[PDB]
Amino acid sequence: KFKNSTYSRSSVDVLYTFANCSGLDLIFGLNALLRTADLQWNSSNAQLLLDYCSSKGYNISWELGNEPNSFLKKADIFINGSQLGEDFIQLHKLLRKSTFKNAKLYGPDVGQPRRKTAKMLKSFLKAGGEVIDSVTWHHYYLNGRTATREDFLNPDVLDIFISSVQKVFQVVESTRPGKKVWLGETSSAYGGGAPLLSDTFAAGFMWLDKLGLSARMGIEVVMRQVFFGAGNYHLVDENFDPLPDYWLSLLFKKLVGTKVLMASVQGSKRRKLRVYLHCTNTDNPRYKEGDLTLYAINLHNVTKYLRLPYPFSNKQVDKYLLRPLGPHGLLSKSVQLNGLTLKMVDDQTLPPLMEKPLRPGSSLGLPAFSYSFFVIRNAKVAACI
Amino acid sequence: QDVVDLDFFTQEPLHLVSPSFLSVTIDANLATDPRFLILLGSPKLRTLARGLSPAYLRFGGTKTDFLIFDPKKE
Ligand SMILES: *[C@@H]1[C@H](O)[C@@H](O)[C@H](O[C@H]2O[C@H](CO)[C@@H](O)[C@H](O)[C@H]2NC(C)=O)[C@@H](C(=O)O)[C@H]1O
Ligand SMILES: *[C@@H]1O[C@H](CO[C@@H]2O[C@@H](C)[C@@H](O)[C@@H](O)[C@@H]2O)[C@@H](O)[C@H](O)[C@H]1NC(C)=O
Ligand SMILES: *[C@@H]1O[C@H](CO)[C@@H](O)[C@H](O)[C@H]1NC(C)=O
Ligand SMILES: *[C@@H]1O[C@H](CO)[C@@H](O)[C@H](O)[C@H]1NC(C)=O
Ligand SMILES: *[C@@H]1O[C@H](CO)[C@@H](O)[C@H](O)[C@H]1NC(C)=O
Ligand SMILES: [Cl-]
Repeated sequence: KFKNSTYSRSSVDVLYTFANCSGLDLIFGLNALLRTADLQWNSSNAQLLLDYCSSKGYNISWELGNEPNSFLKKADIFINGSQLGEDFIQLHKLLRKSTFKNAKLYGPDVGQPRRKTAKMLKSFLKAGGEVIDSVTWHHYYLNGRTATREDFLNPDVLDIFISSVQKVFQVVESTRPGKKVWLGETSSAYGGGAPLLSDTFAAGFMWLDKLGLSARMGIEVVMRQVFFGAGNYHLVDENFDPLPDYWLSLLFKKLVGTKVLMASVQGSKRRKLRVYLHCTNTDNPRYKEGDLTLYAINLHNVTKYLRLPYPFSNKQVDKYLLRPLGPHGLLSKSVQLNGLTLKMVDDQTLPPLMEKPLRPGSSLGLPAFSYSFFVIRNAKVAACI
Repeated sequence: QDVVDLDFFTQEPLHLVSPSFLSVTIDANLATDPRFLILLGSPKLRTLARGLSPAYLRFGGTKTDFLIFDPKKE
């Protein structure tokens, strides 16, 4: 099915310019199926690219291969984790001899940890773990061909991610204890996403829950498939218009800080009301050192009312509640923040993301099938410096 | 009455995520689109991308392992 294609210096420049002009840090995946006689990685093509990027003074990080667990299916070539580890050592040596000798190297971009994938990751980290800066793996909840609306709202589907994360950390703790663990490619559903679902307000339950659990469980970076492209899990559609998950992503970035804390709901039933707690993002000009950001998902079919614990019960709280714009409900491609539709001001201008201050001492209302952020002002949490 | 009490742990950070915690991909596949230059040159798309800075941008996908650099191609 998959055939070789070439790309140009032009294509590299297009990609680099887009990252550089957008304030993003580019990670470039190198082709791992370029193989010598005895199935060693043939680095000669990568050398041409490193030389070109070096000549243009491009600051780029590297990967080698995508989902090497499925090379036998995709290309009728089997590469074991030991050999891939050796291939990464060969790439690390090329980077060290290049103009950016301190460039970062991530891998191996394995799929989620089924038996055979866990084995490949373990043998890869034993062999090649010393030269990677982070361990990358991938996760999807569903097959986009068969995913249902009910699946997108099902806490039993959301919870499966917890076991994937625990299984990856079991492999990494056994081989390279303390190595950073990244999600290198992740979405609701694979095969380009679930039609009429992966591009809707309903996609946000999975995305916000994945971010919450990733942060809580020790994942340092989550790479969303995809910013833009062929697949309705895109954040930005074919018209360059943002979908609900773009707005959720932007709100997350504005409100949620780097220091991860913990929230939980008193009582046995913890499935359908999902809660996460971080320090507030210090870059947010409205808030101050010590403030908290709570985010919550309500998969119940009724409004829930959250009560904050002492000593936060009487604090000024800012609500940032996301609900779909009708008439298509959770299958809407439009979202409102505190009852205002989120839309570009123009092609150059994002809108303000306007808070709704709540009455101090009021319980936090979370409607059925919704998600919200809540900033606790003057929380004065010492851990948040 | 649909009221729920939260417990918070606030003693110390349990983890520290990257400032780039929420990152994004562009699929390797997109470089096989004849309009790759027009698409990534879009001012509107770049405005939305800047909105998510700081972030990593992973250029990668199934096609990562089917793409060959040709320094002579135009
Ligand atoms: C992870 C892969 O790296 C990624 O490339 C996949 O998405 C692309 O490829 C699949 C088939 O392998 C297509 O259905 C998608 O439309 C592609 N997406 C884009 C954005 O071009 C991805 C996936 O299955 O969706 C993961 O396998
Ligand atoms: C609503 O959901 C019910 C199961 O959820 C429980 O009951 C509701 C009223 C809330 O109290 C929720 O917090 C509980 O966990 C179903 O039994 C019922 O069929 C659902 N109604 C519809 C219309 O789907
Ligand atoms: C891709 O290229 C390599 C070497 O350049 C070649 O050996 C291989 O057969 C090609 N694969 C496909 C699927 O066309
Ligand atoms: C690696 O690939 C290049 C170009 O495809 C080829 O000419 C070179 O001789 C290869 N090296 C080995 C050791 O197979
Ligand atoms: C891994 O692959 C190579 C062939 O590329 C082989 O020589 C080696 O024995 C394999 N390792 C294991 C553990 O089988
Ligand atoms: Cl293996």
